Amino acid sequence: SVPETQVSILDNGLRVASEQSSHATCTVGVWIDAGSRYETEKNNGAGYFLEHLAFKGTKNRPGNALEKEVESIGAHLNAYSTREHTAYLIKALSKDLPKVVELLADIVQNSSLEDSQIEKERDVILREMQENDASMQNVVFDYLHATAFQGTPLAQAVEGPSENVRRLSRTDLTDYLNRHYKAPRMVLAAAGGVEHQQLLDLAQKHLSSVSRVPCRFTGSEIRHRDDALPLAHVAIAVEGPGWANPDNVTLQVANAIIGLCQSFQTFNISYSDTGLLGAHFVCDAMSIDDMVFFLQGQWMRLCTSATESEVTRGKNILRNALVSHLDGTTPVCEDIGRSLLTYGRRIPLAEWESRIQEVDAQMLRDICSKYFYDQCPAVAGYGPIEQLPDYNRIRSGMFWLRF
Amino acid sequence: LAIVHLLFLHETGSNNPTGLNSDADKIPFHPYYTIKDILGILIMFLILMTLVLFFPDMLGDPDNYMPANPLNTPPHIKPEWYFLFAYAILRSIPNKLGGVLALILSILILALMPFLHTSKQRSLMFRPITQILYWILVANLLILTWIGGQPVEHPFIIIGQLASISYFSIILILMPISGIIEDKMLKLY
Ligand SMILES: CCCCCCCCCCCCCCCCCC(=O)OC[C@H](COP(=O)(O)OCCN)OC(=O)CCCCCCCCCCCCCCCCC
Ligand code: HEM
Repeated sequence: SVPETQVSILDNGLRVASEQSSHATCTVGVWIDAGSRYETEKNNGAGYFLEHLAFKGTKNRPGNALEKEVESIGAHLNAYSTREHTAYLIKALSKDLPKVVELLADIVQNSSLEDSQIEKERDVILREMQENDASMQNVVFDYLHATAFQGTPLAQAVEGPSENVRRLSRTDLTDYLNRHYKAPRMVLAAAGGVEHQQLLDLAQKHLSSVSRVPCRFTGSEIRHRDDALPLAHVAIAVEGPGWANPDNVTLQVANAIIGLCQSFQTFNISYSDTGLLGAHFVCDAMSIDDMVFFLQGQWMRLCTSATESEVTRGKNILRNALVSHLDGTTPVCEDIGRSLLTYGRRIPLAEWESRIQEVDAQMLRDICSKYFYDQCPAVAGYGPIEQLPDYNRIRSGMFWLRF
Repeated sequence: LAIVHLLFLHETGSNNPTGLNSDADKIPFHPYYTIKDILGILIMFLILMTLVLFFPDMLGDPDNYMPANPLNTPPHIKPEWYFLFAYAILRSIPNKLGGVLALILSILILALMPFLHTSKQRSLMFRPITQILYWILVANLLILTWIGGQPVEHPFIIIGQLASISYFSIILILMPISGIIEDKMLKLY
């Protein structure tokens, strides 16, 4: 009984997708297939710095008058950038649907990058990075990406190195903007109280101008030892399947089974036919090795001794999860934008439920043995990590002598 | 006693060839120094089995294959080769008692060794003069091993007497003085 997500396509290739609902406020966003993976180490912070500059005024709406408009209807303006996708989204009322779309049009095209602003946003970005190091789990996940995807464009961070940040100019930005903002790589997603025909007419009216035009995991280890920190963050991952491979669903159930360290989180990060599947835990130094041992045992148990009850529990946790999420308008629009960018279509919740209920214990331990057993992991540690075991002990913990 | 030897060591951990505090760089033993010990065991077994299966009497004495005759004395009496250095020293000292004592000291001088360390650096990796003195010590230890074999006659005796004098003077006198000189060269003393 969930309403279907209807997708149309303009000549430009900008797929305009919408999923109407009763709620009177909507989350209209633009999703662009452009991240740090498309950068070539000479413009490693171009997407981040453009994400900073995108709200500082356009040609038609110069400066803060633009954001005065998004204050005037009381709407909320957000943007984010990952290694593969960039999103500019607005939460607003339903009756303010046209102007919001027009605002989004300016943000993607006709944007103005002021040289004055460029210096101010450089100091913002530089400073934030200079303090970003504070967030450990971000440092650990960046270290994990770097050591797992050495030599590839997937190792480099979204923010880029301070070097590039300082060394960036309007023209470079202009390039990234004019290169990675093509209309066939763009989705206009709407969720909530929107009509699809009105949104399609608004996309035809504005946004109809957008121009139309080997990933490798390396089993490795990075250890940033700094003994003055009170807690240690350790992430261990193996290679993921990618977006389009359905056993992701089964792997999600495996994560739902795992769900000793103060904080233990499992992740399945997916990129275009690659990814990182693993666990991040933050712990006191004198516990670290025991955690690792614990964690590896659970993975091998999922490779060898999965039972039906924990599989049923993981399926229930996954169902609830995906359905708990996909609740508010934003979460949904976000799903529409990512689904049109990655799968090329919006997968409905009934298909997700079918793919969940076809998962049993035998195929779960088969897929877990395919992806976890006897695999070389990527390890990233930060903090008092002397008792964190080196690569032979972790690699030996990636299998059992008793199977 | 070897179990006590291992205990008195783990309290302090093993040393490294640079002689520095290796606390910043330590690794496990199971996968790194176990396969290394297994490889060393294999090489030692290779040398032991090529000593047993190919040259089983190159280190022993032929006269041990005769039965023990109390009436017949051999023309030349030796212990087995690893006692030779001591044998030389014993023979060198004219006095019987002196020989016995020196002999004992030969082994005991080692125990005395931790009180003779006068350098601010633990290892000899960065100490070339004491390296030269150490290899001269290994050299005249080999000389004393050879002399023991040689019979009692000129000039084997004199070498034995000198070699023993040089052995005790290098261990007792020359190495701490050299360590003081090496500390003076680094502007430490
Ligand atoms: C030494 C004079 C300077 C030599 C300079 C050589 C060139 C150095 C610059 C070019 C680089 C060449 C290669 C360098 C390798 C490393 C540096 C080096 O080897 O230095 C020379 C070496 C150590 O020199 P160092 O400790 O700094 O001071 C010399 C004190 N004589 O010292 C030596 O190499 C010479 C050591 C000679 C030892 C002779 C021992 C003879 C006695 C043996 C007795 C054995 C027992 C005999 C019987 C006893 C009982 C009777
Ligand atoms: C009965 C024969 C012996 C056995 C089985 C034995 C056993 C061992 C073992 C297992 C170690 C640790 C591994 C190593 O560092 O090589 C060791 C180290 C050591 N042994 Fe022995 N040992 C023996 C004889 C001796 C003797 C005669 C001495 C004294 C001259 C000695 C002094 C040491 C020292 C000083 C170390 C520390 C090594 C270092 O940190 O540099 N051992 N021994």
